[PDB]
Amino acid sequence: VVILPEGTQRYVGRDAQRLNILAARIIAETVRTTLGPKGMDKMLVDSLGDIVVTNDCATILDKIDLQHPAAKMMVEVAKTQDKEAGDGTTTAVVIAGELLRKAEELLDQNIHPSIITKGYALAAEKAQEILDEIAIRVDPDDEETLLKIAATSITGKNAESHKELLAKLAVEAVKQVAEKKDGKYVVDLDNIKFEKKAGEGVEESELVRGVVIDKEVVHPRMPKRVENAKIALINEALEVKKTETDAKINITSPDQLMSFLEQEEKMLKDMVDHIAQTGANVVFVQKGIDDLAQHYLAKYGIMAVRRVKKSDMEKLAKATGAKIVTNVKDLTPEDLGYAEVVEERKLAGENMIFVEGCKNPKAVTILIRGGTEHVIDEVERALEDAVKVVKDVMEDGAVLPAGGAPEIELAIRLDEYAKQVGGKEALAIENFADALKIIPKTLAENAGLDTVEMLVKVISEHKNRGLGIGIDVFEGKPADMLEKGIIEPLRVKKQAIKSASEAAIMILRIDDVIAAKA
Amino acid sequence: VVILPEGTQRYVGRDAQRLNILAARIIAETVRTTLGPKGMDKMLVDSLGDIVVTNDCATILDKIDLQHPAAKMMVEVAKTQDKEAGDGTTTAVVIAGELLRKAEELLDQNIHPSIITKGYALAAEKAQEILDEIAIRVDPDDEETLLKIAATSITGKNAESHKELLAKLAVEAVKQVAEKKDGKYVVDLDNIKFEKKAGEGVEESELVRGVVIDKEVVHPRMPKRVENAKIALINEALEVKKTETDAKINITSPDQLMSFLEQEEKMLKDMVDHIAQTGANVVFVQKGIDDLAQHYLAKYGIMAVRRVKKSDMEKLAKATGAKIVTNVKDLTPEDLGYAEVVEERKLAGENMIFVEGCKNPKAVTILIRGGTEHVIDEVERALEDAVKVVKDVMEDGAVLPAGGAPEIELAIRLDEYAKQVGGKEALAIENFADALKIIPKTLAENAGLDTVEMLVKVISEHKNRGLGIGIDVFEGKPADMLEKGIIEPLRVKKQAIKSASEAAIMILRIDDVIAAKA
Amino acid sequence: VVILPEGTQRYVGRDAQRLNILAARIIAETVRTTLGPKGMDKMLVDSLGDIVVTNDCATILDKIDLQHPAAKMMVEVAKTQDKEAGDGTTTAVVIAGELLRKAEELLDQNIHPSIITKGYALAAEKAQEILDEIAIRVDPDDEETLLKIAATSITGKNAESHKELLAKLAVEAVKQVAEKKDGKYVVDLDNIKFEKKAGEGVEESELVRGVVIDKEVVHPRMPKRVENAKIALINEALEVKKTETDAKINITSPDQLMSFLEQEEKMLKDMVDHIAQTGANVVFVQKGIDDLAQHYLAKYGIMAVRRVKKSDMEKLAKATGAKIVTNVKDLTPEDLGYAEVVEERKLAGENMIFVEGCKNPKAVTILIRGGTEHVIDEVERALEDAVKVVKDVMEDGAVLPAGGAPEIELAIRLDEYAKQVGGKEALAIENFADALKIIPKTLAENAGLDTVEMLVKVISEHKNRGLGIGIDVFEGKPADMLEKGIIEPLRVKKQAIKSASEAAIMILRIDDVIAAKA
Repeated sequence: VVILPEGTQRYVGRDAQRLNILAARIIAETVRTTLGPKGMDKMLVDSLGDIVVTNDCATILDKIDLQHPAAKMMVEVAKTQDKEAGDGTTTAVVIAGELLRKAEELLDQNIHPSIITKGYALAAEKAQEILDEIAIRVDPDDEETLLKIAATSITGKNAESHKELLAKLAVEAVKQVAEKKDGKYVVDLDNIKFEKKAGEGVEESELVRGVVIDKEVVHPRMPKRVENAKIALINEALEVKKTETDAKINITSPDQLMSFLEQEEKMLKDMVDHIAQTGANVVFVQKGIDDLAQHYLAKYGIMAVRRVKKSDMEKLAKATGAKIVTNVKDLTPEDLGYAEVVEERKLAGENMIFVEGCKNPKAVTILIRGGTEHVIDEVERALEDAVKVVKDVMEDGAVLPAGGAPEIELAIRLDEYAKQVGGKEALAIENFADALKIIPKTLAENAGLDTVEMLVKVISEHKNRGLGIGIDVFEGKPADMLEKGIIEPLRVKKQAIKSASEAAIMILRIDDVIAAKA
Repeated sequence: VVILPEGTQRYVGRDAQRLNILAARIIAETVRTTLGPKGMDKMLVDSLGDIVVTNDCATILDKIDLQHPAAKMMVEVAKTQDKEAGDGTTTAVVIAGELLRKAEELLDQNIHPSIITKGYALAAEKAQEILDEIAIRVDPDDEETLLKIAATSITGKNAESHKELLAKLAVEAVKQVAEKKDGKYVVDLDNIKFEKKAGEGVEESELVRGVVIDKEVVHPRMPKRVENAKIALINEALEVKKTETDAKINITSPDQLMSFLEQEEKMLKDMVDHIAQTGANVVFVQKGIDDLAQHYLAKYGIMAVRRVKKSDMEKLAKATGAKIVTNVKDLTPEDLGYAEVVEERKLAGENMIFVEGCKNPKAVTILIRGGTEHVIDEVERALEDAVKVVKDVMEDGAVLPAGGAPEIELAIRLDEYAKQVGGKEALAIENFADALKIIPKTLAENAGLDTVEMLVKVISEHKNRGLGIGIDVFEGKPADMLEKGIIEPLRVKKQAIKSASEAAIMILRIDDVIAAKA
Repeated sequence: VVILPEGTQRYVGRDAQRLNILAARIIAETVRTTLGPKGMDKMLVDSLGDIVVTNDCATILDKIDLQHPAAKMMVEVAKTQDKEAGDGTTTAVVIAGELLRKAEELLDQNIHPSIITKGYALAAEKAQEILDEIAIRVDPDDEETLLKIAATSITGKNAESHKELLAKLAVEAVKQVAEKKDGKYVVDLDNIKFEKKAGEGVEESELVRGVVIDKEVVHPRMPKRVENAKIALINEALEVKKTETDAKINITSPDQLMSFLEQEEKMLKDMVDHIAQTGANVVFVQKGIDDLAQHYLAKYGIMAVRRVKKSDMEKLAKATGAKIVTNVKDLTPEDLGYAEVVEERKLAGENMIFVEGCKNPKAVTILIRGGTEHVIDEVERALEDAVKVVKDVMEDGAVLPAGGAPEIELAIRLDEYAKQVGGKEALAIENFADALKIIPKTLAENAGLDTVEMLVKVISEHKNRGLGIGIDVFEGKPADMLEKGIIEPLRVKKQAIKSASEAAIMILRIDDVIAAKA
């Protein structure tokens, strides 16, 4: 009896499970090659012929037009991992896929899904306790470890060629805009700006302790360089003001055509005169600046810039120390900010404004350079991750070794937790534990090593030498990730297991899929 | 650079392996609920609209219009298993599929298919050894075991309602046509005819120590019943014979128009006179019988039948002891066969000839009755299987318990063989051993029993009590198959493992699939 | 100005070279995974749905529907190699592709194709000299090496599971039909029949020192088994013969109807009586057998078979020693052949005739069994190669180590030959030599070993220990092929280089491709 519309597709029970799992697995496989130090990249081309070349899992899954629903749900694991910890986007998706693969073996063994699901929840919760226990507490601002966290982040990416320079820029940037409340640091990444410009190479990238703005000096006669700039920030337009209430001038005598025109000029000259009087020799305005206003500004030798982005005004304030004033009339010397140099400079032929040498900038800019626009964008993506993992360690003074060490550690301990629990749930906990091994595994795989062998050795060596024993892909054998400085924020593992677990459990609970005709 | 025509599709490596294994697995999953005493049936409607209702895996995979290359390969397994042993077609395919499923777990672990293939080959070869060892040597013609074999074969099929009767008919039929040369029996199933007529019920099916031909007595005046029949078998037509070489009569006088007519009449009369003179009272002719010959045959009180199939002539020869004569002229009394009764009877209002009560018939007929055409057709299929297993056991003198017992013994033993082999091969041997457990597992599954627990209890009981321990889908617990009388020919398992394994290995060696545009 | 019709495609110079070379390379990369002991198989499905599963390069390229012209030319390399030496079809193709790839490096360098061509011819000619010198001369009939040859040939193919049995059968078949004229052996492969029936496993395959025919005994009363059979071979139908010249019978009296009828009857009986008179108890007729002749044939207790294939009649003659007679009347006791047993046996339910126990059979049969039809076909193909390499060795008492030893030996030596030639031709000779390394490289690659490292170790070890050093794919290191018994005929390498080089040079001389519209 016709219940559903013609064209509606539907799968139930094993069908639903098999397809959902297979689709999540294929997605995971698709991106496992971006994982690690020998990670490779993808070139994505949308319908508009727009190109994206990247190593970033989240970006990849977000940019690809995915059809299958289970596949789409995997995009959420990467996106969340990304927002929360930066790195580990591939790891989360890869573990999710492997978790579902091991789950199916139990499904085919006729083990009820809720039992599998119960076991996975237990394993996931035990994994968080284990990660907290084995987490290496470090000094929130120890430039040493921070620099290590950064450099690790950048490894395996296009910009790894200059990981030392880039790591330095990121760590420095985070340290500078970091704010300490009471021993605990808090970091707002919005205070770190990334400015991009093709030209030169990635080597020439730099950290400006101030702000770099893609704008020009409004008038030709204004100074193109100011030494110890006294900076005024105004968001209101430097134009003839009109009331909010509707108004119109009623002219009744010829002498008024001039009196009103001179009044509007006077209003405009006073705004500029006021600015000058505060001692400001540099002015950034959010809205526009009329030609007349530009004229007096120049005559005063004051450098001005109009139509500045609200987000830039805010960074300018935080770096220079100036206070954004809404109406010019309220501008006072106390409001002015400072900058060792404010100068218009041409990059790749196009003018820009550098506000550098600020006292104790609370906002900073990393100027990215590179031989190509595509190179430029990927370097930016990598810097975003690097600055985020650095941030993570300053907010949570905890790190972990990489190389698959933590997942190997979890694998070992979860296996014993399974024995304590027993029953069919143990079968689920053990499978969850074995699933964690894809990380160590695909790390080797991507390096071109022998998966079966490497695992045997790493797990063995790990059992003999402890928590820091992971896989050194470059060397092709187990090693102490800690001694080698290959570490990552505790938050990376934690969030990855959380997102991977909850996604897997959700998919596992599905036994009926109903899709309407598109 | 184009190498291949458009419309050509291709899959390499993991893709190829994944698609081939999934197709084979799905085909195996499709036929698995037909397995065992709790097995169910399928209804197949082809393109023309013809309907087939059966439980036979071999018949099912043959009637289905399968597309995928890998699925078509599974058809070969069931088909070969069917020609060789009769029973075990579902079993062979299901093991085939599970074998591939367990293999993919090793493929996903990066174990080289060459290794897996070698290990599987080792387990397969070893399995045949174990089977030959644990096989129960029985008396080739033991009535009791033969009936058990036939009854086990029939149970789980549509005709199980009358398994006792049908098993009886099957065993008796094979015993009657068996040829012992030197202690070794040899059966030609072509000497056992299955005749079907809807009407009555299956309970009315019977064994005729002779033949039943779907033919009528050619002439109305001939006898419809003949007691102690002296049967003649002629294949040449009882009509005016014409030379092989072209010939024509040249009439040159009126007197010849009658002389040639009378000569042809004479020749015809002589054929019949000659037959009558041998003492024959019943005559079976392969070709036609001229109306005049019919007339004279009737005057002699001789019952004749024409256009009898060659296969029917040969069975009549083997049943009655008569000798097929090519030319009437060569017929002598020594060529005549015997029959306690030859008679024309109407089954479902349609006339048929019964040749029964023959001395020591070397060819026999099982007449199948049923309340429907579809029922009779499926009963026929069940009887073909019963006669085949009863046959396997008379040529081989070995049986095995069923209920999953053999596969459980094999799993246990092969698991130990894996250990002495060691290395990666051992991994494959272990997975091959475990694969064999789908039989015991699907038997419980089809019966609605908790697969996980049944399997643990069965393996436990087997290790304690031995070879005969299998699953009893009725008692819903492990039991001694031997004591319950649940046995099957040893050739069933031997062949099943051979076709399943050689098919699995072949599919496992495929890493490239190239299909043209249809 | 239009010269060529629309739809005509054209490529000149580098475009033409690039295209042809890329197509040839891709074809080569397509079959390289089938190379060696770890070689894998392909599944081919044509436009009609027919399925072929092989590892055989010649079969693969022959079944695929290739479009590009250069790719088709590669097919010829494989077919010729297959006809000349059986094994080495992948090697020839893979080397041709590699030769072309290395040559394009010189083309990009602007080295005139004429130079590359000259150099390649020089290297190819020297290669044959080197091969003739390093070839290990052996006893054309030395059983041990012969078995090593056959076994080496079978490894890496689907049937490798039973290489020992199949190697023995192959060697045996070839020895038994080989003909030594004057110390020099000559083998006609037409004397070895490959008969196949699905059922059992490949272990049940065997060698019949006689012939196996897929025919039945014509009459039901004839013997089904003849012990010390005296075999008659007639290729003329046992029927009423007719003149070649047109002829008709003109009947003028009624008594001629029976006289001519009787005359034809006597003609058939005379034929059969004549055959009986020779003492023959088994007769094989190429054409038909009239029913009356069958009747009399059966009365003489003579087993008869009709419609025997011409090629089968010829094998029976060579196996039994019988002489094929055209006209029955010419048959004499001296024409009769012998067989220890001629018997009708059923295989997979189908009747077949076995002619075994023949004196010194000059023709023989290898019966192939197996779990599926696809398995059997692949076994046959593996057997065709095995019997072909065994033949090469008996006809050329020379062999070579495999595992990539000859090609490594050639690379080293040809590299030196380049030095004594010098100049641009020398660049070509060095590239030719370098090209030969894809065999060792692809052997390692198919095993999943590290290609670059294995080449360094193998070449090194080879330089120190000698000719026999090749790659041990299973142990994963260099090894002495000769000691391992891994050898192949000298003809395989020779023909492979000849075809690979003559083909590469031809493609290399093409600077213009003009293809019409199909």
